[PDB]
Amino acid sequence: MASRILLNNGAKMPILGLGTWKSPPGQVTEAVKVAIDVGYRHIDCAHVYQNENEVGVAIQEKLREQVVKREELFIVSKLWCTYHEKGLVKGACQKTLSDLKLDYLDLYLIHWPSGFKPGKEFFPLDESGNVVPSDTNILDTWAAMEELVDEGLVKAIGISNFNHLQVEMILNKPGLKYKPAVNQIECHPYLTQEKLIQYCQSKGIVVTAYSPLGSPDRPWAKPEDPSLLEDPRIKAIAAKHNKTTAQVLIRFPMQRNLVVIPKSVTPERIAENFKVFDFELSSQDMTTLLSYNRNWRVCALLSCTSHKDYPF
Ligand SMILES: NC(=O)c1ccc[n+]([C@@H]2O[C@H](COP(=O)([O-])OP(=O)(O)OC[C@H]3O[C@@H](n4cnc5c(N)ncnc54)[C@H](OP(=O)(O)O)[C@@H]3O)[C@@H](O)[C@H]2O)c1
Ligand SMILES: O=C(O)COc1cc(Cl)ccc1C(=O)NCc1ccc(Br)cc1F
Ligand SMILES: [Br-]
Repeated sequence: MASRILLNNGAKMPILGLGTWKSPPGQVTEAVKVAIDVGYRHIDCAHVYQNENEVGVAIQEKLREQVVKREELFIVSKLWCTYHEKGLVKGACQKTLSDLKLDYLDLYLIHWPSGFKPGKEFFPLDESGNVVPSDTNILDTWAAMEELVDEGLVKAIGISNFNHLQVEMILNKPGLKYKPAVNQIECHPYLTQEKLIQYCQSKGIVVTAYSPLGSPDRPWAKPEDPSLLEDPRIKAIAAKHNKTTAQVLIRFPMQRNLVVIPKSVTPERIAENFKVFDFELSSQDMTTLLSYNRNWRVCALLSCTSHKDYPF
């Protein structure tokens, strides 16, 4: 399989990247070093993950060692919800750059459509537990993102967790200067996203699938929840191909023309997860995996559901 996908900014993006949410700060430097050593060239980051400094140590060491050139890496981060304000976006991007110890990002995303009240807290709450919004809107935040391209801080801009109507709002923005390059959304066999993916792809927006393994380490996991990695139907497809279930789960979005960003801090799994370019799922396998959709979401959050721009 070709390793990169062409974006609508003219740059190429590796279809496989390393996720870093929940990667402990004392483990993520080694995780990223191992990832780069075994072939990863795309790292998915975010300020809210609280580990960008440690990710950056790894990137910098591998650049210093000349394992890779900067041009060969594709580093992604995301603007957190408490920084949607005009006067805060550049500094948020710059903090991420300094933590990652980069002078540009390959891709910078609006992490969620919703803006929250600025301050120290990532989820500012009222006394009844509702998130405190910002009266910022997605269009003005987008204009701020466009500024970052024009200042040389980022090569591409995009969105994350935007629903169909919100993507459309951006595409219809008066005076739109740069289209979003990417919409990064949850996607796996239990949340197959056919409608949003077709919409975005039809508009030339590349979709990145997050939580492709079903985020078994998500902090809110409950006993009852479905488990992709343990689903005997998916294990059977893996066995047929002499691959792991995780490998099937990673190859699946690749064959849908998606980018995919599985997270691991386990060196053996980091390497396993990369060994997905030498086998093919059949069309029948693909349709079978699609058939498992149950509209089940890892990522949703009750405290934010009354925000005007909550996407789900
Ligand atoms: N834009 C957004 O709003 C958003 C939201 C969610 C996620 N993301 C991004 O997407 C990335 C991936 O999603 P995720 O972290 O939610 O979950 P995920 O990648 O679906 O699953 C990660 C979990 O799977 C385990 N795992 C990894 N490889 C495995 C393998 N080969 N066999 C068995 N278990 C394996 C990991 O364990 P170990 O680490 O212990 O090996 C970890 O517990 C995130 O890290 C983040 O970068 C973005
Ligand atoms: O958002 C992510 O990337 C992964 O999930 C989280 C990560 C961290 Cl470090 C903290 C919290 C989350 C988390 O709770 N994410 C879910 C979330 C967030 C905001 C909104 Br508007 C809706 C929503 F569903
Ligand atoms: Br939101």
